[PDB]
Amino acid sequence: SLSTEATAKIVSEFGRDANDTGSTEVQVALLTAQINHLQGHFAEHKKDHHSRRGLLRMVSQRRKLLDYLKRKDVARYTRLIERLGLRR
Amino acid sequence: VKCKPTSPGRRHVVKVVNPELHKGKPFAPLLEKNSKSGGRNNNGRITTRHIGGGHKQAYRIVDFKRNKDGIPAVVERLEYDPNRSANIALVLYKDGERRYILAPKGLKAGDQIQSGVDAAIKPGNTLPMRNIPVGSTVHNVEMKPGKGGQLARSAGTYVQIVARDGAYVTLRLRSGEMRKVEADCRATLGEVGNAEHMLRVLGKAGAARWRGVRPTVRGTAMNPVDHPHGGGEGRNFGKHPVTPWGVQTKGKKTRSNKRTDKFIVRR
Amino acid sequence: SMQDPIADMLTRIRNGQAANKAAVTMPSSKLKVAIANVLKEEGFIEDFKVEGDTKPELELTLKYFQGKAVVESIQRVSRPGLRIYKRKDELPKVMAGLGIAVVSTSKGVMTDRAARQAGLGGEIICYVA
RNA sequence: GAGGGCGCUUACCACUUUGUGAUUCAUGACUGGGGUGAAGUCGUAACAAGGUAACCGUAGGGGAACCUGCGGUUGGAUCA
RNA sequence: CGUAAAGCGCACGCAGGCGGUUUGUUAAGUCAGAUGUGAAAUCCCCGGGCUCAACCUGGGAACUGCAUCUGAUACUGGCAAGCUUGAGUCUCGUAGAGGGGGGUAGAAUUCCAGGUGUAGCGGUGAAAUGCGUAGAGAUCUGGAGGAAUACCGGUGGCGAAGGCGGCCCCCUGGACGAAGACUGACGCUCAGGUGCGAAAGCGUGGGGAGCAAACAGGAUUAGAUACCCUGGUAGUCCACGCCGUAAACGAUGUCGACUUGGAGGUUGUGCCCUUGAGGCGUGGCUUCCGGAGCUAACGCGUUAAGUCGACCGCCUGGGGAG
RNA sequence: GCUAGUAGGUGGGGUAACGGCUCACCUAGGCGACGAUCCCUAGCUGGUCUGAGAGGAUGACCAGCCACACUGGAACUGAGA
RNA sequence: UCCCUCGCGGAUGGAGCUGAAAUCAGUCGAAGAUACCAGCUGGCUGCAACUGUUUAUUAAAAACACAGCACUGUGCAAACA
Repeated sequence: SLSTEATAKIVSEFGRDANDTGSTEVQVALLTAQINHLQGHFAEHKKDHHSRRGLLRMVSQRRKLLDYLKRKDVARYTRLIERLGLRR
Repeated sequence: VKCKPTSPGRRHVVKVVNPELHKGKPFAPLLEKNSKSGGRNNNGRITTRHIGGGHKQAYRIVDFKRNKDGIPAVVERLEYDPNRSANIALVLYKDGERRYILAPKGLKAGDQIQSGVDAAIKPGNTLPMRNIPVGSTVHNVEMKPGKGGQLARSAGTYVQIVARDGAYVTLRLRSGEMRKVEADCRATLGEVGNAEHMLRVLGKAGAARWRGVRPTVRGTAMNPVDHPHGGGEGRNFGKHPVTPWGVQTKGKKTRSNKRTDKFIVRR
Repeated sequence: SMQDPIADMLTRIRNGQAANKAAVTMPSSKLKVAIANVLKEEGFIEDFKVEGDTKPELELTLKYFQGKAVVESIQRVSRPGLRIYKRKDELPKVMAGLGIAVVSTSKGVMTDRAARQAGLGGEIICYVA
């Protein structure tokens, strides 16, 4: 999954306050990590599909969140997509 | 294929097929320890064992046995050596020395590499069979304790021991079935050479065959003289062995020294 | 429901009746209570109330004359993806007139007769017989 | 003299011509399967536990139904 | 659309369709009024003239529509600010044959070698082929190799489906509970699209014990291109790529809300002289019986085939023909 | 999948009039699964027949519209072809 | 002309020099890729995949070779010569 020293870490970097593990800015960013980190994992094994299903989940789930931001505060979207080097 | 990296495959443009090239060994041009190489197949007079020709050669290169011992080598760089498809690596010791070796699998970028009795059991250097576990994967052993012959054909070429055999003799060459060999001998222990290195097809004679050996094909060709079979209206009937060799298996190698190897089946 | 909150109201009412239940409960809504108000005057339901100034929950009381129940027919019509809007001269007449038909007008929620007596039309809601 | 008409010529274009495809309909030595019929030969595949439970997929084989292997199904009889 | 024809083999998801709750606002949908126009003639109602009728004819009705204007604001839609029960995040636990990689163990088979020992073994309904005096079978010792993991194993568990069973490690997915804390409708479905798919089969290269299409013997039989017996190749195993089908079945699409009960299984949690095996609740998943209802009947029956709502796939007589 | 006068823009030209209608030059666009292009068929409508209706099938006779006049093409005269 | 360690420096300036194609317009002959030079094209079928090789001096082929495939032998003082 992800390490606490990391999950509880990042939350305090995107949260517009403290311990706001809910904030999209947070949750969303929290997803990119476990995603990028897994890309190195999927680079190996490959055939491991049952794990990619979850990978794709968090991916689309992440997008479902990005669309939201755009539909709640245009700024915050473009203001976060950079800090995460998203869009590619 | 089935590993990394796959082997390119030229596309239909001018009757073209499989090639051969590595990931890379950055440089295109050798060191200096090498000879001049002979030339043809002929034996101070007559041809002898027909077939053999074509140009392009040179480059001798060397090292085997590995007399040197407990002195830490470092892989300088993998390198391509002619005629034999088993790469070569370079390697420098902690005293500016520089042998060559038969590039094992996992190598490249520096790495450990140590020889002599009692040394890291990875794919570093030779090691007396004695000081070796089961060696499901040893290397270019030696029928004698000092030499380095055996399977220098590294390219995928392996050898399996038998955990702990006594009497001081073991090993299991590929199709060589079983065969005992002095245990006071040493093996590189790595045992590799990349197999795919020998998984492409030359292509279309000429620029792939000719660049090595002549038309190793004669078939009947008829003419009852040039070969123990010929003439006929347009077919063969009978026996077709050159110099009553009897290509019907037969087998050879009888009596004399050696021949004290074992098992050897017949399918 | 999560998609058809109004259609659920009817179902919860009819499902309760069959089970000879006493009172039906479910999340409230402006339109819901509005509808529940009509059936009240129409004698289809005893009474009705709600609870929660932030978490409202409708409370209806089923009804029955004799061995059988009263509301022995309650179905929807103008549902999503297939809404229905009639005029002052198209409004339906449930059970030849006996049964009522809830219809939202520019004046508010009414019945087949109600809106007609007014001379206006609206989006049909459901048929109650 | 202007200007105009005929005139020659230039452009647009009908007819008409030549290659080359596309499509459609008719037809053909022979050939494949389908359908009827009158039921002939040859066996008995399935329906009973149909007499080796059957069927689906896939593969191979055989006069013919069909036989055999691998997986799934109950749309299997008897207390398996 | 369970069995009659009909749920795509399963997922994810773009477009599309649909959208929890509140207030304001808008007035597009919608509703009301009105103004145009909707040719006349047909049709219809009332009424006229040919002696009646057909027919002819006055006026109206209608022309269900399109537009424009003035309003109405419940519902749908748009905009603004919200709200939390939907959905999601965080924490901490729980169970699991979920997946990918690598190890490793024990039982058995076969084979190779050697010891003991001797005329049978093997097989069938019998038999025969086959193996045996070149010494089998049996027995015992050592070795090689491959495939699958008894017992636990269950009416069990996990997975979207297909499927997934020894023990160990590494990488990894989902499900569920509980105090909670957080986001704030961010959701449901989904043609096309992308991906996953039993077995058999295909390509390259490995491997190959057992089993076994083909094939070969023996037997059965009227025949026996079979069932049975003795052998046995592909294949079954591995890697990597392809093929996409199955009675890919619950023959029952996904999501949500309602609607009597009984007995049981498995897993979480709260609580109870927790003194106990234990007892009382409260969630997840799952068996069997069954009420209302539904059904052509069989039967389904809170895990519905009952009562409803949103979206998608599909059917329209049999053969010919997937 | 379709489309070079093709989609648009400047200009001059042209018509009773807007306009790629036209020509030169500039841009590289315009159409399409809300079905383009392509093939088969077809005059459209008020209406007619059937039908409880919705709907289905149609478009004789009468009337509004369109097109054609032996076939293919062209312009002349004129308010008008 | 501008600048600098510094110089066969750098930058800006664009004189002179050279110079194709296209597009309109006109013109000559019977003819303008005018001479030399410089693919004939297509349709059906056998054989061999294909480049290549061969009877110097009557056979260039469908024959030899070829890459690929398979069988078999060879444990290195290898088999084989």
